[PDB]
Amino acid sequence: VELTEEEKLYISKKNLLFKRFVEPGRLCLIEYGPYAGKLCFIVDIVTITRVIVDGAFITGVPRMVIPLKRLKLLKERIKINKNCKSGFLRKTVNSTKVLEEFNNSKLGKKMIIKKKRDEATDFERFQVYFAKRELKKKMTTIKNKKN
Amino acid sequence: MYKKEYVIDCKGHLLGRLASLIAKELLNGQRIVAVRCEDINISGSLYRNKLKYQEFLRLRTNTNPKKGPLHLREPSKILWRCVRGMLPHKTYKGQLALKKLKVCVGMPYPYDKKKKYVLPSALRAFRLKKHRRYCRLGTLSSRVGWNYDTLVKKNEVLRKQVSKAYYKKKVNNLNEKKEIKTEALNLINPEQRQVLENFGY
Amino acid sequence: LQAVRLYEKGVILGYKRSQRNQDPNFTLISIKNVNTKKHAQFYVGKRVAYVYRTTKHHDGVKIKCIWGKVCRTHGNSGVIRAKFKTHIPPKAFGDRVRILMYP
Amino acid sequence: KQIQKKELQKINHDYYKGVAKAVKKKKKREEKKAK
Amino acid sequence: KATKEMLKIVEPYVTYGYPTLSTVRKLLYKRGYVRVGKVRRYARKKIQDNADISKHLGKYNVHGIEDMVYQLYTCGPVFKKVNNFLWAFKLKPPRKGFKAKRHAFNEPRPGDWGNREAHINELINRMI
Amino acid sequence: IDNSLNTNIHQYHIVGRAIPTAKDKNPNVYRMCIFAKNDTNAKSRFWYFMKKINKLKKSNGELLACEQIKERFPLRVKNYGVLLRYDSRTGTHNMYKEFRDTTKEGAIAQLYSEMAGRHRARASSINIIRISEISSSLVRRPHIKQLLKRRLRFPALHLPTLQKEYRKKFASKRPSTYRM
Amino acid sequence: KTIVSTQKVLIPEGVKVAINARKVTVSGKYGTLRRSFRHLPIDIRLNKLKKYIKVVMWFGVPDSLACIRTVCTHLKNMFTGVTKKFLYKMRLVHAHFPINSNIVDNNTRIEIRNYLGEKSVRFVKALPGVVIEKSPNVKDEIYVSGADIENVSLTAALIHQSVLCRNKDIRKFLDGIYVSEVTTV
RNA sequence: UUGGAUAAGGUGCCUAAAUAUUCGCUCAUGAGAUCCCAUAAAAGGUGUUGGUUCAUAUGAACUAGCCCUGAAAAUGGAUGGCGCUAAAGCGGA
RNA sequence: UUGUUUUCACUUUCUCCCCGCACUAAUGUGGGGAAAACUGGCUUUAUUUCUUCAAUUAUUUUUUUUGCUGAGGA
Repeated sequence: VELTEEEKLYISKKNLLFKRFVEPGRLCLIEYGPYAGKLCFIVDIVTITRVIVDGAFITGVPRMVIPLKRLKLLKERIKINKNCKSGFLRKTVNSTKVLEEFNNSKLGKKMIIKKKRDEATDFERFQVYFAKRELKKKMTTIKNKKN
Repeated sequence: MYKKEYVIDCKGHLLGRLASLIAKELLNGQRIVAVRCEDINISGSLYRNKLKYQEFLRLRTNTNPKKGPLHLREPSKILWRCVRGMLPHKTYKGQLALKKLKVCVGMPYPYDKKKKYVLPSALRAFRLKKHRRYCRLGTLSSRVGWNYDTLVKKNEVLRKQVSKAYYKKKVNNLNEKKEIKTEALNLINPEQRQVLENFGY
Repeated sequence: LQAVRLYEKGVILGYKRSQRNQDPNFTLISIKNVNTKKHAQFYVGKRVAYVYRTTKHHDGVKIKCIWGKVCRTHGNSGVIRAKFKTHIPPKAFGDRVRILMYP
Repeated sequence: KQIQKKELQKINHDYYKGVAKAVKKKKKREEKKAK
Repeated sequence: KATKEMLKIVEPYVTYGYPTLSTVRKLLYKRGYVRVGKVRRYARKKIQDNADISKHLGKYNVHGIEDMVYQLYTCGPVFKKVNNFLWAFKLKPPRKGFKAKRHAFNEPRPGDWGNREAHINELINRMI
Repeated sequence: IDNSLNTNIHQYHIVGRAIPTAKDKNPNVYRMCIFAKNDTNAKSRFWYFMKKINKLKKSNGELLACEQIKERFPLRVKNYGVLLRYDSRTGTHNMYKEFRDTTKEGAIAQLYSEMAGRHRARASSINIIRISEISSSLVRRPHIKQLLKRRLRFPALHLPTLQKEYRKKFASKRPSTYRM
Repeated sequence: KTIVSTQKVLIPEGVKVAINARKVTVSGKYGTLRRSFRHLPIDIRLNKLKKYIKVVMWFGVPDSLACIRTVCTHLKNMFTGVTKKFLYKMRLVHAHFPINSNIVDNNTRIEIRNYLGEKSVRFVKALPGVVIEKSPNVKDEIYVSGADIENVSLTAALIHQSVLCRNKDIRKFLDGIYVSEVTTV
């Protein structure tokens, strides 16, 4: 009593207007506040404006109530129990290696590049300048060649 | 604040918020050129703002309306007067700040191809509930006697066509510059290659 | 090319004032890329140079600089209070000032 | 300190029972007065 | 009873509370000034030494700021000679400001005046 | 911990009795439990209710112990119960209440903002009664059932709020409203 | 007040729909359908092999939670009307002068005369692509039609209000141009 | 006099400091906006929300916040002005 | 004139089944039941740096970068 291929295909072809299901078990990165830069899995929904987010202790960020007004969550998801506590929280996360599949998206790659570019020292800043100098030299010579 | 001058696209911008930001910038000393002032939005119904402007219009010096408040129905002049109302124009410094502002309808000649900036703190899409009523400064000016709205629109569409063509050329130039980067990279020495990759270049 | 910078840009706002009352001992200064009190606190010991030009020569040069330094942050939007050897003339409001990298 | 925290459990659970029974008698009196 | 009744009449113009040992020690060590001169000629002076404390109270065996905090905190047999000996503390405004001097500390709305009890320690060390 | 998000309430329980007199040799000891902004405010409110419900005040009331009794687990998820009584500009009215937060401390505060915003009832005009616990299927409020629904979702009609550091004044182009 | 409010429409079998940017593009039999609804916050779920439209409002508070109801019955009636033409039932009315009609130009620029004997010019228009024309059964009847609800409805709306007279008591002077009932082709 | 920190009061611009955070309410074709203070009533209110009460997810009656009517004056005109509606309004935190 | 005890009704799930049999917002749902309990809590064991050890208060010891001031001359 099931419909198979059409059920599989038209759902993918639906192209819904909103995404990133807010089901408990997601992950998140706060956008405003002292925690803007720390990761937290999503726990449940307490009210329309407040939610609860909680990073894995490997990330090292606690179970906390935050308004939905400050949020830009993650697309991943784990399958914990509703009463899953922080003995299974540290297991469900390394069971799937949930974080790794986000820092290969465009925003995550951009964030990592920006972070390490900020952490760059003066010598590697000069190395970047020198590499761009050589690259520009090569751009110019082969642009003259292309004629 | 630290530029020679800032060109601001006033389309979809709330009048008072835009005027306050511009006035503070002018007082701090940044020259501002406001373009497309006829697309400024004002919260509240068009009839509401029409009533407000008629209340302003019925206001004049009884003895001699020549001395009375000039009404300046062009939308650019409306934005200019709103900005002037938010700075101390009676003082020398305030007068300098006021004169450091240029307002235009549409985009005149030396603003076709300088970057137009936007103040998100004054955008309608971020400052007004979608279910709430707003008006358009060009329409309000046309209702109170500006009668140059259509000509500005027809000039704007020609500008749109010119910009469309030149952006279409620019994207081809940019993607050619990108595809020459690809083999400018792998011909470069590995120690510079690795630095460029790991620093996102 | 030439003329290395090694200093940060600032703009001289008015004095440290209230409504209709001024205290010319401290001048408010806004720094280029600072917008928070926490970031403004990063510049405290730094010297501030107000470099202006005169109409005629004074030591064979047409340029005079007056010195001060940032004493504290003002507000929570990256505005600092600076104390100068002599009070900043109000004609200098909106002018460019140098937040030097030393000490 | 296990014994001390056990005694504090006793002290606070006495308060919890007291609040619960105060609730119980309040509800009983309200239900009696309901009609 | 007497001091509490007389304080109740100035209740809306003051805020008072329980000092605690660290706060009274801080008050005496960094804000403690003493009346040194002869009778009615006192000439306010910061402590800076135990000599004047011993001169006015040593014959009464309370010589020393060590002895004198131990007398102010625990309201011992000598207040007439310690509280009176101390000059009135001249405190700075609070570092983070008041809430509303107009309203009571006990009102649901923010306010300042009244008995803070133990909550006066943070106010004191913020005004110190 | 976020201080901007936080309220300022902890648990108190301070034990005493009305003053024993020669007239009444052994007055019974008594008890009551509420929360407010701080312990002294709670004591003032307790004595106000003592004066209003019985005949005793600070002048004829004393105590014999005091403790702070935190909850069993602070970071739980709870469903507790209180009731409200408030006076308006022309009368007095009452109802019950149960709102969901983490625990007891902040359970009171969400209602004060609600009452101030909807009926302009200042905190001096509101009395809360009888802290207890409530069930989940017994809610008669249009919202609180789907709080404990088996599975629920809504989108992110969020309007962005970013750090003051990145809340820059001049933007290159107009931002959008989809995110994620 | 709650969070998700929506209706599962039942798409008529005689149409085929699609969605883009709150602009629904549909095809029935008489033609194709689109409309500007950008005054309301509206999202859509859609299927075609399994069909049915869902127009959904998120966090709809009750003041605007009736925009949905309007459109949910409206668009559901839209495809039905474009399939089977909606026919109201209007009678031209006259107590003394039987109405004079100079219907020039192919249902466009309709005229009215013989209404209180003014013997002047009067003409109220309608929507293009919508017919309001004489029923050959009875001269006193003009059958309306169309494909859209509003198409068949303003064309019956703009008319009752076009040739009104002055200084006569409607309680006894029963002049009008009546619209009574609704039927379909 | 030099620094610091505050009171009252404010932090959209005028104007130094929040287009701060957080939770509700309100759309006004004469909205509203700080004690004194610079006017407003009786009477009408199925919008919101919590209500409260009773009748077998089903009807009313009340009740109270905001908004509207009631609400008309003379030189042109004043929440101080500009303006403000995802408030820069009202009630809190 | 109170203590005291007893009675049932609750919770995890991507468990599964059946009916509407797809009616799900979902890789399901509205209704009726079987499942273990991968939830959880409980009692232990050696360790807290694998991972938490918080918050408040009392009592103490420091620390980064820095503004202003230098009376006196025993």
